[PDB]
Amino acid sequence: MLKAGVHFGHQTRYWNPKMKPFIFGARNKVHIINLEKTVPMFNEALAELNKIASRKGKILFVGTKRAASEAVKDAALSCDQFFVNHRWLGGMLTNWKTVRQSIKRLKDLETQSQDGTFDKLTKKEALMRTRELEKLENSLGGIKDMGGLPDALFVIDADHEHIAIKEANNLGIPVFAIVDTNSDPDGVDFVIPGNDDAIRAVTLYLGAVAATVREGRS
Amino acid sequence: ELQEKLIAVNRVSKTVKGGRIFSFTALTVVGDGNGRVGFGYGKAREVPAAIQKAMEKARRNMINVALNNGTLQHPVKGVHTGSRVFMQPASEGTGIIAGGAMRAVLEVAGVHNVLAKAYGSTNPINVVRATIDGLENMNSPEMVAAKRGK
Amino acid sequence: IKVRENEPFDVALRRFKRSCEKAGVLAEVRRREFYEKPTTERKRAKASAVK
RNA sequence: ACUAUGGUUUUUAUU
RNA sequence: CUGCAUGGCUGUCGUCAGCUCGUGUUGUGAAAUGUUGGGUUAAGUCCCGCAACGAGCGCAACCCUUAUCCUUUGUUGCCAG
RNA sequence: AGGCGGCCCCCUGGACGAAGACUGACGCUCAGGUGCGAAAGCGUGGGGAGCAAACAGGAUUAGAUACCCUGGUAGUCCACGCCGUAAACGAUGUCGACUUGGAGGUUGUGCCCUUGAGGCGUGGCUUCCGGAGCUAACGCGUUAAGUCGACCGCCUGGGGA
Repeated sequence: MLKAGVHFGHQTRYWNPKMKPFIFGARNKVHIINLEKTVPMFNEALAELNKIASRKGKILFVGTKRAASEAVKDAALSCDQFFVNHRWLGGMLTNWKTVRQSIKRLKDLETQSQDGTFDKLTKKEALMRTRELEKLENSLGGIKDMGGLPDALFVIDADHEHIAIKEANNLGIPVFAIVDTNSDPDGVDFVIPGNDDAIRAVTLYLGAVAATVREGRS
Repeated sequence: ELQEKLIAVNRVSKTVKGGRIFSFTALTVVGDGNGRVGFGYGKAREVPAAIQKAMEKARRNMINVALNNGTLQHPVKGVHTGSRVFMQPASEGTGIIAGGAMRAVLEVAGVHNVLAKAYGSTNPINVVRATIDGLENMNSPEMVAAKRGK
Repeated sequence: IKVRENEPFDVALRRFKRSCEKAGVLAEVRRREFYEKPTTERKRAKASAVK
């Protein structure tokens, strides 16, 4: 990859002192990453993701916030991937042996929807199962055929989903995170410095893995 | 073949309307008899099922130990909160020694030659966390051959 | 203390009380408070658009 | 309006 | 004669809305969570939401009874022609 | 340290600064010594408006030598001495160096049209949060209970003391 996405920095400090190796000279206290410390660095990690895709490892895409909550389930869907757009239901990795009962619920409500088992002129009972199904779609709809756990996790904001990153560290699961200047990398296993909101950054690595889960191999 | 050992089990109670209810909290170890060891802690009703509940973790947790001529290459500390244990090697003969929680960890790894002392809290559920911190603190097993000269 | 303003009449309305600073409506105080809320709610989350 | 004081003793808990 | 020996029987909080079984997480651990919060109900109600999510016992339902129309059927009941 | 407070003009120790100069380890702590008081008290005489132990009464209560109310002496104040004790608390013994951060003040000094609601440097201070570190857990956090060193006192279960 090479340059583009020209930006001027946003917010001040609003920072983590761990980020010294990634930041440029600040003007008017407004802080920015250095393009020469970040673009070659995430291009060097784009190959690490392509190797997991060449081993057919199942990748989970997490984007629970406004800049990525549509793109997480469209920007790479032409290459088939698993996604979370708002919520996990919770304990999704360490309590999966229980949380699978809501995947069993989604399977039952879909085998009912697919045949019209509740489609009647008795509307309140039809809406009862419609609302419960369309509520499960929003948390489990992007992971219902993942057949087990992920082999890698990709997350848009490590300050927001830190409880599931704590699960991933306990289970030995790789974590790729586009950490912002005001985030923290200690729970992250593949650091690829970026942003969580505003610009011209939050869907940048997402727009690049959309080919490296198809090219290879893959 | 792998080996299983109990350290301790203790009664734990909750006071309620019309009396009291109780469970057991157990502490166990699992080892290979040659240099791998792990520990389990857990709480359930009945001693054998509290031991089974502690073994849930001992079937996952393990440390592989760095050794040189059947014993330790160096003296080392192990730390967790108020537990501040110390380990040092012994010669071929007597060498085990140590209290019921530290002795169990040395037994199941075949490391029957270490003068282990607690030098802090002896509390079984915390001196175990300090013991396995010391087994993680061990430096690599051929280090004298790397460290010679420059 | 001010209030030297010459109105021969008591007014059947609130004009300076219970709504601006030292409670109610603004600068609320006690009546049960929450301490995990400031470390739980940071950014919206709703209002764009509910409708 | 306000509204004094309380004699002695008190579970088996196993592997 | 003893519920200071008990199996059973039983009063009652109370129709009060609350309680268990498990798995996860946090905490040195007892313990916490969820069962806390925001509306709102007779009600964990009916939705929303947080590191807590399933399966049970309650709540709610099942079964019984009634206001008006239509139908089936009438003596030892009824009586408009 | 205790603490220090209307203003005005004085007497006066300490601290901080810029350019120079003169010393050349003069740096730290300290057994026993030798010295500071908030308030109340004393030794001796003055001064005496609030206020106020005691004293003197009332109320309340079955009782009230207390609460509460009504009067009120020592005392509070000034000189020359004594008392040496406190949450003297930031529950943090004392000297230096080393250290990723956020937010807010106080005061020198160097260069700039201060053509800047000052700015970028350089010195001395000072407050609320917060990450590494510490720890039984609470608490401490660059002004640390951290880190590495130097020194002086005391403690070893409580009652009894």
